[PDB]
Amino acid sequence: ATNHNLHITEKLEVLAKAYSVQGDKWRALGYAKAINALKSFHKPVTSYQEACSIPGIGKRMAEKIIEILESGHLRKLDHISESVPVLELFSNIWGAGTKTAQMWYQQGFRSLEDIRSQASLTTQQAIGLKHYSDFLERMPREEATEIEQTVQKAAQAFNSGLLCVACGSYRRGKATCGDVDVLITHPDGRSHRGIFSRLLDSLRQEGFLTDDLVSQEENGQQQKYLGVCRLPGPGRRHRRLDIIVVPYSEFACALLYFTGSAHFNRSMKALAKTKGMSLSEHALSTAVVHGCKVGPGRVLPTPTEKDVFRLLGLPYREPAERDW
DNA sequence: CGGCAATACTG
DNA sequence: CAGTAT
DNA sequence: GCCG
Ligand SMILES: Cc1cn([C@H]2CC[C@@H](COP(=O)(O)OP(=O)(O)OP(=O)(O)O)O2)c(=O)[nH]c1=O
Ligand SMILES: [Mg+2]
Ligand code: NA
Ligand code: NA
Ligand code: NA
Ligand code: NA
Repeated sequence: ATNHNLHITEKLEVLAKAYSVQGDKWRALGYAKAINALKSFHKPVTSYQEACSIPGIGKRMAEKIIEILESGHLRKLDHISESVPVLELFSNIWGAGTKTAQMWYQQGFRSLEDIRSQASLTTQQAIGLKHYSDFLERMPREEATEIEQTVQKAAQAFNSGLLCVACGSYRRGKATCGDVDVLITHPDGRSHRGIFSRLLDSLRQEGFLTDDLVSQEENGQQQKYLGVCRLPGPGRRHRRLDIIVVPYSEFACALLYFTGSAHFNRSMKALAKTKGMSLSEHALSTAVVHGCKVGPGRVLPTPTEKDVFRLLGLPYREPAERDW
């Protein structure tokens, strides 16, 4: 798939990112969908009218697209606040979002050294800060493989029947991965229970897990672990690792969800909603139960990812095609 | 105009 | 709840 | 930002 509009999307993304770090999330979501619509266009966009014929692109977006197309630049970029580069730096710290970045900025901080020496940091943020560079670079697929295998071997050592699947960008076939997303379950529908505690303690013992970010181990029904790992050996960097354990009945929906992409997911969930259904990482179900939240819908059994697509009347897409 | 995915921890 | 995260 |  060749993005015939790279010259466009490249500029649009700078703006999209600017709105994002400033907290203007809905406006930023709009650009993202516009940007993906452009990447998927069969040819390079050649006119305002044609740009408008594309869903996700309105008059405002079309103006910018044509300006970039015809001038090779977007003047709006020259007007982005000088605070944006700083807000981006701060929000690049895992555990710190736009609100925290803003707070730090207002306090006068402008560099990571400022944050290290004077900023108030949450436990997660302190970990995000010390591993800033490690976490910012995307690791080579080869390393993600090693990480995934490390987790699989440690788990299967407890039960060879356990299925361990690297999801996220690794599953979508990317060449580099921002982190490693591992999903675990068991066909018998019960042997997944209790694996969390044993897996984490096992990986901690061998020194693989170096820090925890999100992990409620007081909960035996715990399904997610967000932490930090590091392969043994010389020169290995620290990497983000997410581990999810789910009962077999939720395997298809968990696999679908954690494979993503994030945009592919919210788009698919939105489609589900229009068909009177609701899609979570747990299951596809009938429309959730005046005009208010209450009870979950009835679950629609889905043994495989294909089943989810089928019940949604959507053509099936391999993981590599959910790159959105 | 209001909605924009559905959900899971932390403190 | 506010914030951040998947 | 866009859509309905
Ligand atoms: C953050 C986020 C994530 N997801 C899903 C779908 C993706 C997986 C993994 O997320 P990740 O950030 O690793 O992304 P990933 O695709 O693995 O890309 P990286 O290489 O990790 O950045 O979770 C989502 O539905 N909504 C979200 O807001
Ligand atoms: Mg990932
Ligand atoms: Na359109
Ligand atoms: Na962050
Ligand atoms: Na992840
Ligand atoms: Na947080």
